[PDB]
Amino acid sequence: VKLTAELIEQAAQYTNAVRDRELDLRGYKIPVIENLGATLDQFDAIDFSDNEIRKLDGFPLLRRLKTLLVNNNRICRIGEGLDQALPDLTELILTNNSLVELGDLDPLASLKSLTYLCILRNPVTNKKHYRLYVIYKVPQVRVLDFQKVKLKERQEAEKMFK
Amino acid sequence: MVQPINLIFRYLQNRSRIQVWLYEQVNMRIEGCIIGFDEYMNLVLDDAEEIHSKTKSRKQLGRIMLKGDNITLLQSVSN
Amino acid sequence: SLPLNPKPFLNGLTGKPVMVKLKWGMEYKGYLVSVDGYMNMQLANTEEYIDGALSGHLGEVLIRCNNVLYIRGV
Amino acid sequence: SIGVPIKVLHEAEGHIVTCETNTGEVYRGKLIEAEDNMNCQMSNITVTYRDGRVAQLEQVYIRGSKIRFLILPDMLKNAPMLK
Amino acid sequence: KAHPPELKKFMDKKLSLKLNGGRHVQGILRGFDPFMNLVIDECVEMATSGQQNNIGMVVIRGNSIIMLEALERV
Amino acid sequence: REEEEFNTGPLSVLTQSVKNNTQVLINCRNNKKLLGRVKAFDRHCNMVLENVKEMWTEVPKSGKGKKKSKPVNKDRYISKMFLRGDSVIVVLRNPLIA
Amino acid sequence: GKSSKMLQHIDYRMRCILQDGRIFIGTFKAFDKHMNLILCDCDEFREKRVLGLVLLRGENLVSMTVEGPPP
Amino acid sequence: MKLVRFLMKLSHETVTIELKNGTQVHGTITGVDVSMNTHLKAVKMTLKNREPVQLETLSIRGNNIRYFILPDSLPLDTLLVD
Amino acid sequence: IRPNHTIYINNMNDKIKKEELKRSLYALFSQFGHVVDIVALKTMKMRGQAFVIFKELGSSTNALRQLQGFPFYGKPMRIQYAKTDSDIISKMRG
RNA sequence: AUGGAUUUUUGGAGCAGGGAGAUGGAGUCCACUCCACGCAUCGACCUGGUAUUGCAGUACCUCCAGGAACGGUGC
Repeated sequence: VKLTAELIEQAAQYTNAVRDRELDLRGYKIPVIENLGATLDQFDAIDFSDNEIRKLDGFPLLRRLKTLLVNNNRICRIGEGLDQALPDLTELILTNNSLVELGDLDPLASLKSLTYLCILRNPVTNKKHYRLYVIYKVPQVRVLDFQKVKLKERQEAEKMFK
Repeated sequence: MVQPINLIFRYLQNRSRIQVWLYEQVNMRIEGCIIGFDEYMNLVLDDAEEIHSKTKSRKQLGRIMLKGDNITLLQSVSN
Repeated sequence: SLPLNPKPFLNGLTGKPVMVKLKWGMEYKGYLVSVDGYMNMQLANTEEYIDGALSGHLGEVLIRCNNVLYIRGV
Repeated sequence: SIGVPIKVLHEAEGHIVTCETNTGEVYRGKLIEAEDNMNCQMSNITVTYRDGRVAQLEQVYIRGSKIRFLILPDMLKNAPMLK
Repeated sequence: KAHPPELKKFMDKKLSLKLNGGRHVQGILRGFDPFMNLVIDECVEMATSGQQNNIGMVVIRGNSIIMLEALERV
Repeated sequence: REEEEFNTGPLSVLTQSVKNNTQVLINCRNNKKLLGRVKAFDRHCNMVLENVKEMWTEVPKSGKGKKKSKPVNKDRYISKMFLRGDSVIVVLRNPLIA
Repeated sequence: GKSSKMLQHIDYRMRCILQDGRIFIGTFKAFDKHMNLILCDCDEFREKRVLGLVLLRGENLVSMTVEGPPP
Repeated sequence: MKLVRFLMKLSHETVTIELKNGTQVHGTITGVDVSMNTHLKAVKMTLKNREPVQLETLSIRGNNIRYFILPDSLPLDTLLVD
Repeated sequence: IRPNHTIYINNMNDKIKKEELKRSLYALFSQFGHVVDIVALKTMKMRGQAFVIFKELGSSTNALRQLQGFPFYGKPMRIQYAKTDSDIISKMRG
C-alpha cells in the first residue's frame, strides 16, 4: 500500500479542529513517503499517524505545509534537505517512533520555523542530556515535548556543548 | 419625527448661515446660505466660504453649487 | 431669492464664466457650454489653476460628474 | 427578489456573530436584526480596535455599506441552502 | 425595496455616532429617511483633542455614517 | 432623446471626437494621461481607444540601480485598448489632432 | 448565455483577494448579484488566522482563483 | 452604445488588463458578463511590486478594472457592429 | 460516568494562550485517534479545562488510561469521561 | 433584444513619511545618537510573582509589577 496519487485523491480532506486544512493519511500501512506532488500544496496539515514509514524524507516543495502529525510509525532517521522542501514547517509530532541517537535528531536544526516539537516515546528520550541537546541544536523550538523551553535550560545547554 | 430633508427646507426658509462637513476632507469645510436644493442633496449656497480649520483662513466664493457627494454633515451658525 | 434650485442656477450660469473645484483640488476656469442630467460639465477656453495658480491653458474640456466638488460663477 | 447570502444572514439573527467594518474595527456580539441592505443591529458587544484595545458596548447598529464582512456560526453550514 | 432603516427603536434616544474621517459626534435621534440620513438634536462634536463643542440640531448624511451606538437602553 | 443628450450635452466632446476621428487627452484617475482617438464611448465614459500615447510621471523606480531623487517623465504607445469610464477625471478636446 | 462562470467553481476551495489586499481562502458555497460570497472553513492570510464560516460583501472583493478541489 | 456588449464578444482573445489597484493581468478571456465581471484562463498576474504568478483561472469583479489592452490585430470595426 | 467519545480534562496550566493550548492538545491526543474538535474557554468558570472529542470511542478510552496525570506545560493533567454527549457527536450521529 | 446620484458594478482617490549631527556605509536608501524614545489609547504578546480545580459549544478573559517586538484609531 504505496502512498500513491490515487491514494491521496480519495483521502478524507477536511478543516481540522484548529482551523487548518488537513489531509487524512492515517492507517494505510504506508512504508515510504512519496508522490506528495498530487496534494498540490493545498494543505496546512498532513496526518500520517499509524503507518509504517521509516524515514521522514521524500517531500516535494510544499510551501503551505505547517503541521506534520507522524505518530505511531517507525521513524528511525530524518532526511537532510527538509527545509528546502518544507520551509514553513512549524509543528512536528513524532511521538512513538524509533529515533535512538541524539545525532539522528541533528537534521531538525535546519528547519528555521520549527517551533513545536514532540519526540516522546522514542528511545532517544532516555539518553543522557536529551533535552539540553535538543535545545542547543534546535534553538528555534519553543515548546519541546509539551513543555516550554525556558531560559535557564538554554543557558545550561550553552554551558554543556559550548 | 423630523425628517432630514425637511430640516434643510427649514434651513432654506430661515436663511440661517450653514456650515457643511465634507467627505474625507477634515481640514476644509464649506459655509453659506442655502438658497435651494435638489433630490440629490445638491445645494445652492450664497456668499459661501472655504474654511480652513488648520490655517484659520477663509476663502471667499460667492455663488456656489456644492454637489451633495461631499456632504458628511449639515450644521447652522449664528454669524 | 425665492427658492433658487441647483438645476436652474446651473442653467443660468450656462454661457457664463465659471470655475469648478474638483474633489482632488484641481480647479478649472472657463465658459460653461453645457451641463447634463448627471451634472457632467463642458467648459470652453478652460484654464487650470492648481494651488490657485495658473498652470495650463487647455481649451475645450469635459468633466465627469463624480469628480466635481463645487461650481462657482465668476 | 433577494440574494442567497442575505437569506443565510437573516438565519443568523439571534446568534453570536463577528463584524468587521470598512475601517477594521471588529465587533462581536448578538445579531438582533439584519436588514436586506446588510444594516446590522447588535447587542452586548466586544469591540477590538485597530490598535488592539478592547471595549464593551450594550447596543450598536452598523450600516451595511460600511461593513467589510461578517463571521457567522458554523451552526448554519449544514442546511437548507446546499444546492 | 426603497426600505426604511429599522431605527424607530432608537428615536428620541441619545446616541454616539462614528463618522468617516475618524470623526465622532453625540446627540438625540430626531428622525431619518430611507437613505439613512439622520436628524440629530443637541449634537456635540467630540474633537480628536478630547474637547467637545455644542453644535445644536444637525443633519447627518447616511452616506458618511459608519456606525452608531446607543448611550441609552432601547 | 438620449442621442440628443450625447449630441449636444457635455458628452458631445466624445461624440465630436468619434465623428471627426480627432485626438483627445484623457486625464485619468491613475495619475496617468491617455492621448489618442475615440473609436467608441458610452454613458459611463467607457471608451475604445486607438493610437494611444499614455504619459505619466514617476520617481526612479529603484530595481538594480541607484537613487537620484529626481522626478521622471514616462510614456508608452498602445495601439488598441478599452478604458473603463469611472477612471475618467477629465477629457480634453483641442487643436491637438491638427 | 450560460451564467455558469460562478456556478462552476461552487463547492470548490477558492482563493479570494480583498480590496485592502488580504487573502481569504475558503469553500465557495454561494454568491449573488453583488458578488457577496459565502465561504465555509475560511482562513485569512496576509500570518494565518482561522475564521470559519464567512460572508464577504462584494463591494470589497477584487478577484478569485481556484485553490483546490471540493472537500 | 453599451460597450460591455463589445467586451462580451472577446472570448478566446488574449489581453492585458490594468486594475484600479495597479495590478496587471495577462490571460485569455473565457467570459465577460454584463457587469464587466471578466473571467480568464492561462493567466500571468503581476500585482504591483511582485514577480508574476501563474494561474490556470482568474475571475475579476468588473468594477476593479481600469482598462483593457487589446490585441493589435483586433478588427474593431467588425466588433462595433450590432 | 460511562465511557464517552469526549474526555474532560482539568488541572491544566491556565497561563497558556487559548490557541496554543488547543493546538498542543490536538497534537498530544492525535496519537490515539482522530480528534474531531476541542472546546476550551478561558472564562473564570471554564479556565484550566478542555473537552477533547474523538471520532472513535475506543480512542477516547485509550487516551484516558494512557495520559492520566501526564505532565503538560508543567502540571499533571486529570482526565475523565464527560458528563454529557458533545453537540458535534449528537449531530454526527443523527 | 438591458442599469454612472447615499448600503454593493462606472470608484473619494491620489500622494508624501519631522529637523539636525566635522555621523558611517552603498540626490536617494539603510543603521545609530540627540531635540519632540513622533505623542496618547486599546488588544494580543515577552519576563517574574500571584489567584482560580471549575463538565463545556466561545468577540477577549485572574490579578500585581516590569519589559516593550507587532496591529488599529486620533492629532
